[PDB]
Amino acid sequence: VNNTKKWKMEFDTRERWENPLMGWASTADPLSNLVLTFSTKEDAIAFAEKNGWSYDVEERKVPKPKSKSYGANFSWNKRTRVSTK
Amino acid sequence: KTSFGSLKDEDRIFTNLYGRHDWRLKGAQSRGDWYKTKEILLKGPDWILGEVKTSGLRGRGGAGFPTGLKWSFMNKPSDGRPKYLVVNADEGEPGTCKDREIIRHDPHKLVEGCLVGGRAMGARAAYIYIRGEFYNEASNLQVAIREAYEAGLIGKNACGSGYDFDVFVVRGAGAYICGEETALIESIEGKQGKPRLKPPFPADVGVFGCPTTVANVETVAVSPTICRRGGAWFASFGRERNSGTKLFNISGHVNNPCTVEEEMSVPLKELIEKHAGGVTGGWDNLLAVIPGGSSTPLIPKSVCETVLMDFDALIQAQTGLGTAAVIVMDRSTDIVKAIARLIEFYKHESCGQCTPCREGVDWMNKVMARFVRGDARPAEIDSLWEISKQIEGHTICALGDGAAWPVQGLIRHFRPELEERMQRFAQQHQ
Amino acid sequence: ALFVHRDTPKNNPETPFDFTPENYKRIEAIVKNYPEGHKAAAVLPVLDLAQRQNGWLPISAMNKVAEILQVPPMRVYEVATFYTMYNRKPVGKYHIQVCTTTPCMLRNSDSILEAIQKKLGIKVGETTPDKLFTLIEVECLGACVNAPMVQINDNYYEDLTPKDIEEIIDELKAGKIPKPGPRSGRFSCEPAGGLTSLTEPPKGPGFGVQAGL
Ligand SMILES: NC(=O)C1=CN([C@@H]2O[C@H](COP(=O)(O)OP(=O)(O)OC[C@H]3O[C@@H](n4cnc5c(N)ncnc54)[C@H](O)[C@@H]3O)[C@@H](O)[C@H]2O)C=CC1
Ligand SMILES: Cc1cc2nc3c(=O)[nH]c(=O)nc-3n(C[C@H](O)[C@H](O)[C@H](O)COP(=O)(O)O)c2cc1C
Ligand code: SF4
Ligand code: FES
Repeated sequence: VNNTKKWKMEFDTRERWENPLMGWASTADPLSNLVLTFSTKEDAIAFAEKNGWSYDVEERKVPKPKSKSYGANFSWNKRTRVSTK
Repeated sequence: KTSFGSLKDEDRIFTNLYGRHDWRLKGAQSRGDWYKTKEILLKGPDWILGEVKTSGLRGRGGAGFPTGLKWSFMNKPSDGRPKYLVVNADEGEPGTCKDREIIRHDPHKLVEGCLVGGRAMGARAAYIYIRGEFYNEASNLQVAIREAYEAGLIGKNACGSGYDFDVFVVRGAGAYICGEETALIESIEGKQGKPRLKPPFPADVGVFGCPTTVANVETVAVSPTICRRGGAWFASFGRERNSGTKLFNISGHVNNPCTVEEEMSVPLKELIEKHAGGVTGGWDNLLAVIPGGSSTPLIPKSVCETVLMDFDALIQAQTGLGTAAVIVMDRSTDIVKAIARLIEFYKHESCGQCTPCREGVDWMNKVMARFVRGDARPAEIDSLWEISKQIEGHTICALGDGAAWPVQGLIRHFRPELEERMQRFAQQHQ
Repeated sequence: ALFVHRDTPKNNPETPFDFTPENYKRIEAIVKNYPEGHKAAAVLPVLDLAQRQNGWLPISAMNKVAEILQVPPMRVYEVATFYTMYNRKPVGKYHIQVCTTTPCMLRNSDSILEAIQKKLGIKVGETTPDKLFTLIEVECLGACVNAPMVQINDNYYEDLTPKDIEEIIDELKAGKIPKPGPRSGRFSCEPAGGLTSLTEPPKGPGFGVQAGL
């Protein structure tokens, strides 16, 4: 999960086409590789507002805390018994 | 008392160990079994648990956990789940053949132990998980169980005490790891005999998810004798925290390999010389003794001179008591080949569940197979030591410990023989 | 030695297998040993019961045990491949199992392994061509003081010499059934030079029973 620790700013992907000579990916978008790293959401919002970029923010999705129990694999009467281990 | 051994026949628990008397109910009642069982069952679970705690009985499976403290984990009010005693009758340990003799020749003593222990822990029934290779022993035990039901000793109103208690026998299907208690519990439930991770201990979640005590045949079968004869009687034998009698299985390079009952802290030299006829070629011909079956580290002849065969003295001898199965190896033994056959056993008997045993016991067997021929170099010895230390304590059950310990004992006491093996391989193959 | 299955014409899910009705009564007796809701706990005996009716387990006995116990067939395949008694191949009528772990190897079980090999004309793992004998090599059978020993289908044959196991193989080939015990002088597990213990008569009911009981 160490790649899910920071905020990133990217841009909408523009057109990539086929080079007629080699079949390489030709682009005309200068911002196609511009990925920026921010410690918080507000730093990213402030950097985009300072630069006049229209932005949209997706909130951070954390995994919710699960309830784990190794003994639940061997319940007397619940469906959560493992058929094999 | 300072010297131990020379046990009398009146102080034996396992009379009819040898099949010379009747094993059935007419013979077992004539030897003291099923006597005043009702008066034991009516004095309550706490009295029986106090007799087992007072007697200082430790787990005869081989870990030596205190049996009364273990069985008192079940002494708690129920919550709707049934409770179970499960008698570990697998006995897959190389060297060990005592529980076979208990089941085969004193079966009613085991059934009465099931009843007394299940009353002590509030258990509903007893599941005796016998080894499937012990087929005649299992039919033998089933005949004794039928005789106990036909006499009203177990079942509905067991011994006229108002306690309901069944005794079931489940046969195994050829896995040494199904003697480990949680893997045995999985094996009863219709699964691969793969051990569980503890916690939950079986007193919380055991067989079918119920409260369960898994206990050896010997530590169950001596419990009616402990309840009748008293806790102080059984605690008057052996050293302190080493109380009682013990079955010994002296096999290997002795003149008369045998099973014999003996007082707890008996000397190993006295045991081998007295009951087994001594080492073949004399006591000067002794090279090593595996004290308690294959999982215990071997001890050489310098250690075996003064060592006592209880738990703490063999712990001080950097081995274990284990099953008290004495495997005697004389000077004519390729000891590297014997320990490598033992590691071959431990990789055929390993359930493949967790990584360190599944990979490292095979890797130890490959290194030991090269050590037998000497096709190695001495830097691989300490390397193998570290491999054993990567398996010990990092596994789910103690078969990783039981496979790492013989390698450690062999390296620790016979590193020069390993090195001269490898250097003679080097000088005759290059 | 394979732990996958391939459908052969003698081992497929259309191989004929079904229990006899007395085996169904035994299956009901097995299933009633376990609590309700835990019928899967009867996988190990019933499948072994299918090994006793048939001699070996094709993949129609595993599927039949999976059907009559309402368990998935993979959970029976796991039990059949985990445990070393379940013959997933047809073995001979007498399945000789020679223990060669360390307490039996010290008392020269290799001589008996070689003696069975040269008497039956086969080696370890093979079957005699008349389908009567399968010779494999097993781990500790728990008869260590009666080393060297073998097992033939239920029976332990103990304290063996090469002449003893040749005699056992001869009277197996003659249609008889030998006596399952030690082939030396002793009876079960006593010291062979006389009893060093239990020489007194057992004391009987009431001996040493403490007060208050
Ligand atoms: N008797 C035989 O045929 C064989 C015996 N053994 C012996 O088995 C031993 C290893 O077996 P294990 O049971 O895995 O090891 P051991 O450390 O766990 O435990 C022994 C018993 O005490 C109980 N226990 C231990 N600590 C406990 C705690 N804190 N709370 C509740 N219960 C507790 C366990 O449930 C178990 O029943 C070794 O000493 C080995 O020599 C090994 C192979 C064969
Ligand atoms: C790999 C392995 C195999 C074991 N096999 C047996 C066995 O065959 N019989 C037995 O009584 N205990 C066996 N044990 C010990 C059990 O885990 C358990 O401690 C014992 O059966 C009951 O505990 P007790 O000694 O306190 O009565 C084995 C342990 C391990 C780790
Ligand atoms: S260490 Fe070996 S015996 Fe134990 S759970 Fe793992 S594979 Fe099984
Ligand atoms: S070693 Fe062969 S029976 Fe135990």
